[PDB]
Amino acid sequence: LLRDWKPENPAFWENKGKHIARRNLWISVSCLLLAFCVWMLFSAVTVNLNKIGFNFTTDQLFLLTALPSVSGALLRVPYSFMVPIFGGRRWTVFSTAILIIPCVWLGIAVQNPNTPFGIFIVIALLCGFAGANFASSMGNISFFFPKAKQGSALGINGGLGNLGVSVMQLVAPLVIFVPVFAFLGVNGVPQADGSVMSLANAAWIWVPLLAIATIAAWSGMNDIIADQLPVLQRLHLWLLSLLYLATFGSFIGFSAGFAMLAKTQFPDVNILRLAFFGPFIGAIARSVGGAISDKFGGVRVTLINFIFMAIFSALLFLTLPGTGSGNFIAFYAVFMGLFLTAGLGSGSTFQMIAVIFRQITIYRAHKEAVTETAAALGFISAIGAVGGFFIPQAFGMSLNMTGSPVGAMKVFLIFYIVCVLLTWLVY
Repeated sequence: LLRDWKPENPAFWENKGKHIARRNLWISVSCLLLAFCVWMLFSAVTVNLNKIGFNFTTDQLFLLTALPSVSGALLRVPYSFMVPIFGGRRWTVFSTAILIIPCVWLGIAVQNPNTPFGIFIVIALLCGFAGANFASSMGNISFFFPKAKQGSALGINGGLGNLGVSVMQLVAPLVIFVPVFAFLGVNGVPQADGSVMSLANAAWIWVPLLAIATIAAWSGMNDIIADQLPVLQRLHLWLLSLLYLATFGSFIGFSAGFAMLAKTQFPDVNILRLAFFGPFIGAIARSVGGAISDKFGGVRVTLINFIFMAIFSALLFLTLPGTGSGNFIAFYAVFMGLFLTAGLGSGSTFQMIAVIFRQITIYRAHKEAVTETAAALGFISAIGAVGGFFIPQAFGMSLNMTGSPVGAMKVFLIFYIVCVLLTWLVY
């Protein structure tokens, strides 16, 4: 417990503040990165699941990758309010050890080729629990940095927690072709050209790394509905929460979907070998986009951006085999552009919402607008994660009813266009 914590005063900070804050920042970043690794796990397990003994339909796999985001987008609003109670250490220790549950469990189901779809539901859920660790890891570290250094630190904290998608989607398809836990009896299943596939690996790998990050959480970290429900009801928390759906939502959605979509249209290719550039270029462009959202205009960048997500989305139609050039590289490039503008906008829309909530709602109110803005950020991120349920669920429900991704893709055009015209009109 840190009694007497006043970090604003340059003296206290420079002498014995910034070192506490920095340590807490690095522990916080490792736990967030792993939480994202676990959160988006299914995105690279499902592409392999039917290769291992299972017989799951396409709509089922897409439902699996889209399912976690339903549990994460709903638990962020409680997780944020959970930190000023147990402390951002005991609630990092706890909120990080309970991921061992779905990791060790998912390592178990994947071995049994007779296990029911119903079990992978509750594992998709419990896996989705580690997407609420963003809200709590973002609430917790703010106290550690001066009211005028919370820009850089939050940027590093969230901005690296993101990277965990990109990391997991690269560690996981690389480790399965190595019998690391064969001494424990982990099933491996042979495939063309010597490929032996132990697919519990991609799930049991994180049990050690999550342990270490739990102990360091217990060792190195320090414990230091009222106005929120007000801030919510204003009818401009909604047309804004929508734009962060089309940006951040479509970094999550495409993160869960892209591996699998690129499996159905192009079975002859090996996507796990290169599905990760997406989420990586995504995080980088995101935190790059945050920096130019206030250095070249807020609304401007979001606009010119959505124009590019709409043009990319329409461009997607000309690559799918059958309804256009059945070429993979073009499909890929267009998806990279999709991730790029998704992250770029994902930032451009956040600093925008900021300078429209500590601005338009700072005139009615100089330290009380900070509250409303904050609450609006919590909401918008939480209702920003339920876009990672939608996109792969629409690829699912399009491949199910029609066999094609076209039925969902058109909805994506319509969405990006309406979004463009709504950035146009109001803001």
